[PDB]
Amino acid sequence: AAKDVKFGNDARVKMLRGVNVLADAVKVTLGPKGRNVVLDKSFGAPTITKDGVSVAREIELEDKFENMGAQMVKEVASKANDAAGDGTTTATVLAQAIITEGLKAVAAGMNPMDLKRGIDKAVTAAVEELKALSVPCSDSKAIAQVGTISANSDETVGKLIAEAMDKVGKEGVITVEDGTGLQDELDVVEGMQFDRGYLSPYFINKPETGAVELESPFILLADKKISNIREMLPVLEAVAKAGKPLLIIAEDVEGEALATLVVNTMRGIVKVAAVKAPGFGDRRKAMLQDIATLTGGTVISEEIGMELEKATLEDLGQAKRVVINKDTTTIIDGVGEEAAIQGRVAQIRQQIEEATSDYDREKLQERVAKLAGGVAVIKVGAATEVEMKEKKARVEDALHATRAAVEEGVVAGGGVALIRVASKLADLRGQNEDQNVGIKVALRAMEAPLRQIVLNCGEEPSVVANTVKGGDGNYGYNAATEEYGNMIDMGILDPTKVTRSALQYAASVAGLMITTECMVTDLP
Amino acid sequence: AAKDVKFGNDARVKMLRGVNVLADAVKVTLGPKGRNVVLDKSFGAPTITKDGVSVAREIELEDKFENMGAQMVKEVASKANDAAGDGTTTATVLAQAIITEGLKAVAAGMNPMDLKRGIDKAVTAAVEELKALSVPCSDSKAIAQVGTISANSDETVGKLIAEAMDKVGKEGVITVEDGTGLQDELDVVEGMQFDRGYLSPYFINKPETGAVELESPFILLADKKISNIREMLPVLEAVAKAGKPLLIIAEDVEGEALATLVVNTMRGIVKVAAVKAPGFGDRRKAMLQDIATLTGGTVISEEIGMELEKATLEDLGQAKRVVINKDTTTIIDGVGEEAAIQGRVAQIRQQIEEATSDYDREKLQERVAKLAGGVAVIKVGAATEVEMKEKKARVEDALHATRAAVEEGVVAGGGVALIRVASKLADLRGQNEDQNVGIKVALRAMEAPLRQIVLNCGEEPSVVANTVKGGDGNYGYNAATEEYGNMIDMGILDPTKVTRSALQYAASVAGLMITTECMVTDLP
Amino acid sequence: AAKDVKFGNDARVKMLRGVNVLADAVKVTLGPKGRNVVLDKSFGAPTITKDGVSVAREIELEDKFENMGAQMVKEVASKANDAAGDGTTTATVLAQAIITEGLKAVAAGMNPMDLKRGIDKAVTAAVEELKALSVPCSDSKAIAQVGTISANSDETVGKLIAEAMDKVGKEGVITVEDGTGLQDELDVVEGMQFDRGYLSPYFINKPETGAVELESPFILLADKKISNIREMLPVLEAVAKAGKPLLIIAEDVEGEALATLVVNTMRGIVKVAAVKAPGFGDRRKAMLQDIATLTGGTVISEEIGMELEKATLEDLGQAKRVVINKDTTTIIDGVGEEAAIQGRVAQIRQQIEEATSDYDREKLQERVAKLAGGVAVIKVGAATEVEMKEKKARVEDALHATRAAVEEGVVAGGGVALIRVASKLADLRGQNEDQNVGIKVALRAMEAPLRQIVLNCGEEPSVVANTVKGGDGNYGYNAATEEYGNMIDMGILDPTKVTRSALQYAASVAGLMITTECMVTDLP
Amino acid sequence: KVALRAMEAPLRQIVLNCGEEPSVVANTVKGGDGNYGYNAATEEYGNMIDMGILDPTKVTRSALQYAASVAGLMITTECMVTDLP
Ligand SMILES: Nc1ncnc2c1ncn2[C@@H]1O[C@H](COP(=O)(O)OP(=O)(O)O)[C@@H](O)[C@H]1O
Ligand SMILES: Nc1ncnc2c1ncn2[C@@H]1O[C@H](COP(=O)(O)OP(=O)(O)O)[C@@H](O)[C@H]1O
Ligand SMILES: Nc1ncnc2c1ncn2[C@@H]1O[C@H](COP(=O)(O)OP(=O)(O)O)[C@@H](O)[C@H]1O
Ligand SMILES: [Mg+2]
Ligand SMILES: [Mg+2]
Ligand SMILES: [Mg+2]
Repeated sequence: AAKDVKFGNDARVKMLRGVNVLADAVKVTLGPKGRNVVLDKSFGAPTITKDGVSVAREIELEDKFENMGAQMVKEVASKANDAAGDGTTTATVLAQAIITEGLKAVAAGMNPMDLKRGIDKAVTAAVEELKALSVPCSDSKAIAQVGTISANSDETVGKLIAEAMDKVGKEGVITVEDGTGLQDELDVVEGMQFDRGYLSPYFINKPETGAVELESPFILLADKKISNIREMLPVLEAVAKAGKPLLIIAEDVEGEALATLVVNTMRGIVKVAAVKAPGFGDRRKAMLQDIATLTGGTVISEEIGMELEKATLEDLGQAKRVVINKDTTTIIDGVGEEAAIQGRVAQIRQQIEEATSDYDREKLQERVAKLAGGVAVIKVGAATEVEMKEKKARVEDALHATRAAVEEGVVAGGGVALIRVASKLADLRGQNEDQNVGIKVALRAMEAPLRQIVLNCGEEPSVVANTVKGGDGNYGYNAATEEYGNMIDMGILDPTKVTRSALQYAASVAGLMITTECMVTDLP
Repeated sequence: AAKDVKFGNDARVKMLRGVNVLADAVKVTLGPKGRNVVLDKSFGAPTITKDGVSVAREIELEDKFENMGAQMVKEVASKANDAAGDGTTTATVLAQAIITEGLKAVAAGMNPMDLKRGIDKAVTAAVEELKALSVPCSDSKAIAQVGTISANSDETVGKLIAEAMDKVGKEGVITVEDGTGLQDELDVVEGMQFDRGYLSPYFINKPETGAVELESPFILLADKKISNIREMLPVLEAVAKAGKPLLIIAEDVEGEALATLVVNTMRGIVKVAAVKAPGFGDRRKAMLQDIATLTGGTVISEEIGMELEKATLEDLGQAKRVVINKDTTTIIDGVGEEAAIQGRVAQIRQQIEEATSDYDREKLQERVAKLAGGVAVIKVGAATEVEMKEKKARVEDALHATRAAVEEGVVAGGGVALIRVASKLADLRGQNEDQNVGIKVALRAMEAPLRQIVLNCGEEPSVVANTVKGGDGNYGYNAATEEYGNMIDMGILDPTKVTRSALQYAASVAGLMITTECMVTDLP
Repeated sequence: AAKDVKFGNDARVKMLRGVNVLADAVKVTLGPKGRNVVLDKSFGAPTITKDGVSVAREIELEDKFENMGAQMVKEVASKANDAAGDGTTTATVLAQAIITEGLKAVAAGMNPMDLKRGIDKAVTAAVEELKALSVPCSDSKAIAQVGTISANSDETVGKLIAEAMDKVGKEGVITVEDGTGLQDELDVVEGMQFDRGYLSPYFINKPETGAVELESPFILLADKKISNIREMLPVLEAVAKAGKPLLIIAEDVEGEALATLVVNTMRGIVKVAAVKAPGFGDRRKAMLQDIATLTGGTVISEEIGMELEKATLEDLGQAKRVVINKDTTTIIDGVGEEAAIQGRVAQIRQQIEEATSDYDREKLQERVAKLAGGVAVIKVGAATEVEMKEKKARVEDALHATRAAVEEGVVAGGGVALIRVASKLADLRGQNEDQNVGIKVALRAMEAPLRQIVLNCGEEPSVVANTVKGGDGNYGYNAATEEYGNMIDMGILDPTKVTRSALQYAASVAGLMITTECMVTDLP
Repeated sequence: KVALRAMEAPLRQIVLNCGEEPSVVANTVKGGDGNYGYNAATEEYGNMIDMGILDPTKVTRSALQYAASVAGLMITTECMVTDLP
């Protein structure tokens, strides 16, 4: 409908004020001494979090022009989270510093577009510098330090995470779930496992809980539902000749087959249990080949040249044992060759290098870990429920941070890396003076993440920065201990990827944001 | 949508005031002299209760920030109820004292994150102390004392509950129902009983009331409904041959089976009555195996290897006698070996140790009680329906408290245990001064439950506390008798579990709550 | 219903003000130093653009009469975009200049109709001048310069665009898609390709990802779907006999045909893969003739005179090899005579000059490019989503501008061409004085685009223009370098078509707009 | 702590008025000893008395004693009385 128009300074002032509100709320959660922010929920109990991105999503302003400024700055915090899942609070601070200084430059009559180019060039130079500074983080102690630092300096979190990454491996999958107790627990899963129950509660091999343990079983994979069509007897009787247990994978099994099966198992003629496939057509069908190849078995292609009783005992896969409960089925170890195992993994490389990334890579990776790596689950400890989400969320941030630290390395924390790189870039200049100022402005903004940490500690942000700048390399001030030294020695580490991403995302929105002459919005 | 934001002290002050309103309403219901709170309902007659958790649920505030404070403290009261079902009012009081002192520390300029750690560390130390103070609750008199104390010092309640736990047993099930009369009454049921009536009103053995008593009957368990499938006559005949009564359990019996059956029972050929299974198929089928094993019978596996005709007379379970009426069927004692009964119970151990807890365990235990234990029902007397609500509610609290006291033991009441443990922890300090203050803050908050009891009695909370602190061991002040002495001697007992849970839940919410810098809420 | 009516002077003032608001918002985005405009969305995050047409669309006014003026000027910006996709901001400026001066003439008591046609005569004369000044632009450097100038002086954009036009050719199709990285990337597609995957994932010729490469394959085109009328064996057998791979194009291929086909391909009997036709009935059927003629094959006309079985091996088309994946099918090169390729293209000439224009020629040309030319895709780099649309939008404007520059040539930029033509037309007069004033008004308005650019920069618009007028030929002022010289040397180019279109569209609406005596609108 | 911390403010105020960093100047001044300090007029560090910037000991004392006297006096005040508009 009809819209309100603001030009130049009036538009920018409202924009900045909106930006300041969002940024101020986000800043208080930054650092070891960072403070919690509570998001009010109508639906249920209020949520308290130290996560800047979570706070950013919630904030919208009554003033349409101020709101627009806040909405645009909101995205940098949101984008940083997508990139690495950490440093979102830090990224917002850089946007605050850049925008305020950029607008100040704009007031002078300097061309904003030139200022943007200066900032962008400064950013590009800064990114290259970060890569040179990044030190590899391949040791468990360093990994623990990043986890601990991400989790608002919780030593126990870093400790548990380090244990898990070493254990699962480089390509393994680690997740976190709410714990029943007040104590944090770690679970490690060995071999292939999936969320399938047994269709025959009656057949329990030994332990109670519906637990089935088959010793050196034959594994069958099929593409069809089994009901009245019994004809598969020569395959099933072949198993009887062997005197070994049979594991069945198919779309479904109904009582007719199960009825004969339960009696056959009861008298010891055959020890056989049947379970349903993984779940969805493109899902379960895709995961069947790997199960079969891993166990050395053959998938029955209903679709291709195969039939229900057309398939010898040769076709069935072999495993030393399987554990089945009402909710899950696990194979101890299917017997298959590494070349086939690795080969299945090798064909997975296209699957791994997929445009979708989110959703596709994590489930896919799960197969990868199940096929050769492993799966780890972490339980979170806390007395009620509000404590549990906060504790849990930070652990995930640490989980994401460690994954990032391993792949791209780490840099000194406390904002020292950005301030240290700024000194390095003091000689960078552009096409004209407006660009030179823009460059210089970006360098100025680099300092802010460091000083927010100090500010939140109730100490002079400027005084600490002057001494830190005075220092060399990794020298910096530890907010927790309230003293100077070497940041790396202390254990305060920033994954290079989050540091890099924060600066780039903050700068990307900020350059365009400062160049806005006119803003348009609807009246109340 | 659009957000209203408060920072620092303004946020915390609003939060505190909201918490104070919630806690003030809760406090008046704490102690022997505690007073009732009336909750209004547009639906019908208002509910009056001394139960703090119920009062907490109903409190919501007009001020959006104040409401946020109250909503967060609401959870500690509610969480405590989930754990033990008692001490919810006491837990709220601890939250009140911890929060007020914690915020005061925050005002001082101390880092709240550190304050939280001090509190959390202090809580862990306090919990360990409670276990050492805790003494076993085994005798009936002590159980009665906890029941009596829980039910706002009602002696009759403690007396009746003690009789029931001893009588039913350690794993027995106790419930409470309203009473027809003005007097409290206890009902105890032994053997296997269920809420199933008879399909044939016509077959009444001796007492009229739909009452069927069969002497040395054979019990039939089935997985199908019998409409036109009257065939099974050789089974029925085998029973006619036996000359013994027949009890029938199956999904349903139609008039066709009943019609022939009625004539057969009336002229003396056979005495047979049929009743429909427990209710829902997974649930009825699950309870059928125990019924058969308990009576030494065999469940007919229509599903597995059994048919309607196929089943010998010996398959049927045996019992001394059964009692049947329109609403319920009861078996005096099925004849089964002690080992088999115990064995079903043994497989139930997985069932007992279930992640579900709520609902699954209650029903599970009921099966277990029927299998080997006993079931008790308590009726509550009162002239009016609302009086009945208050009286009954307190009885349940005592029931939960006794269950808690038996499993985890008891500690001295009147808040003496928390104040007594506080003296012990005077030696606890940590990483920094802010933590030390946080620890100290928690110790001070410990005192509050004791003083609220005294405050509600119209006496100086501080003066009684000074003498209590002055005392040793279990020495304390009895609010009801208005004098000092040994609390254990008095008969005032606090189950260790409720006391521990209250402190833990109160502190966990309080630690995060005191660390809040910014609050977000919707506009008026 | 019930209309508010304004006459003469009051109506025109309201109209002018509405126009001025719209124009002023548009004006700030004109030039190298032009500034961005942010459009607020209730849906997602706000949009930031320098594109005048996008801004014009979003502007609606609270005052009903002013809004009417704004809506009326909105079309000139919208029409310019439709004609060339560039020059929309400039067109609005001309409308601003013409209308303001025209209204002033109206105020004098001059006949508006005479003023309007005087303007129209001047416009027609100005257009003729533009063709004379227009110079060819067939060289890559000049094309790059227009791309760079359109993209708000971004050199990298102009460089990449020039490369694509040269390589795909005159009739090639170029589109732009968001890039995953922070860098710009160019993709070129050669040969015949369509967006359809394979219905047989099982048959992969060599590389994974479903990549199928058939060497010297036969191509089958059909108007059929195949279920159980597999009966095409004589055709399939003929191919088996030849030992060559088969590619199948038809409405659908399913289960039974694929099942047998899969076994045949795996064991080496035949190497055959099938893919679904292009998409919709007439659309896919229309594209079948070209596929078959290109490959030298014959489409199976179910409808005309051919049967499923009926078709010899010669009917099938031949290609060197094809590339197939899960979402795309590509033919390296079908062997077909150029006379046939051009002949297919020749029948396309009617298709090319189709009244539909929008949509029809774009897709039609895509077929054309696939038939003989090439297809190019450009990817745009940016850290965040808001940067991404702005960067990409400008690239599209440049893409459209280059297309316009090639077909109609270019003129010197900075508004120099309009100012230069205006000096030439100083001798143009009409039937009466009122027309003569209108002519003069048009010439006067021509100057404005030049001065608006300078005004955006921050320099005196009149001073620069006075010196520019003093100059000759292509002499002008470069806003970005802040100096005078030859605009062509500089690399500042305006496609003749956008320049011409802006002037004609602005003038057409402006003439009618200044002739308004009375306005009709609804009440508040 | 309130009294000691309050002492710092006049220095900071001097520097703040000048448009210089109060925290940075205060930090460096704290490091020094005796009459060493920052001269706001000349923007440099040295012996303030030698430089020519000084206050009588009596005025500094009197200002500090009165400020504390009134502050404490307000802190202990529980009631205020005035006429309505
Ligand atoms: N104890 C500490 N001492 C000094 N710096 C710290 C300490 N803990 C964390 N930091 C730093 O401050 C930054 C922000 O903390 P954090 O709240 O985790 O923000 P993110 O949420 O990481 O923006 C870190 O990336 C790190 O460099
Ligand atoms: N007669 C009494 N004398 C002293 N203390 C008592 C007496 N009765 C109860 N108390 C104490 O006060 C607490 C609060 O009573 P209650 O109403 O049951 O609150 P909860 O609802 O248990 O907070 C008890 O747990 C107990 O320690
Ligand atoms: N650096 C420059 N120096 C002088 N003129 C320029 C420069 N850059 C662009 N222009 C001119 O100003 C016009 C407006 O730019 P543009 O934003 O693309 O508007 P349109 O969107 O073209 O109205 C161009 O068509 C061109 O002639
Ligand atoms: Mg973090
Ligand atoms: Mg109680
Ligand atoms: Mg343009």
